[PDB]
Amino acid sequence: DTKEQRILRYVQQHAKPGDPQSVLEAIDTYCTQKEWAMNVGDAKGQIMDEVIQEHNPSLVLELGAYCGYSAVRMARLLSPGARLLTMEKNPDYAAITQQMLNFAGLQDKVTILIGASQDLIPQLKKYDVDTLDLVFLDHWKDRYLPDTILLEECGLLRKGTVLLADNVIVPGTPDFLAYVRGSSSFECTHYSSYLEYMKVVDGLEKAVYKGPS
Ligand SMILES: Nc1ncnc2c1ncn2[C@@H]1O[C@H](CSCC[C@H](N)C(=O)O)[C@@H](O)[C@H]1O
Ligand SMILES: [Ca+2]
Repeated sequence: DTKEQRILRYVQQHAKPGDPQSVLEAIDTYCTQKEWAMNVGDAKGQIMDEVIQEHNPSLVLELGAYCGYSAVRMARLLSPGARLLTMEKNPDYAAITQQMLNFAGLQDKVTILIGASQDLIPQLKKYDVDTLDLVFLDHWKDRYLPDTILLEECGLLRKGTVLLADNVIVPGTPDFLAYVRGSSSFECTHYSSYLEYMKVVDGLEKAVYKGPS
């Protein structure tokens, strides 16, 4: 029994079925009052709402679904006929996200792609996909810059495509920022958001020297 399962089960018994707003409130409730989890959360969600509303995407690509909070957040704002693709490499997370979408009634607007972004991005041109309107980057931070470059190399960006990148300060994505900011191919805006708490996996490496080669 995983935390992600506990989040899903809470949603299923407290949110209104078929009601995306209700689902987001249930997750945000659970994760502020019971068990913190790595969703963008409501504060950042409101920035995301405005970006979607300002830029009016018909085709959205999300990198990193987890339990589907951000996927519900964006897909509930999309017009009929619009599509959200979300790449998730963890099959168990993909399964939770599908349940979350099904409960919220968004399964028709969203397609989960199980796999790593770096492998799936070059396959997109075989999903009836020409170019993307908006990309939400919220997966492994080491991938922001290469996936962005990959997206460009695969011809998936059009003039006006919006990249929205989370966590560019904490833990931080300095390489990505210097690239898009320094590049004449990208017009960049920054949006501050206060972050009450976050936990990430880290580690130490111990390397014992055994002598030279
Ligand atoms: N290369 C990659 N391709 C697809 N998913 C990846 C990935 N690297 C990490 N991930 C996934 O990215 C997720 C980051 S957490 C994503 C949270 C989500 N955007 C929300 O706010 O609700 C994790 O679920 C992890 O499994
Ligand atoms: Ca994040």
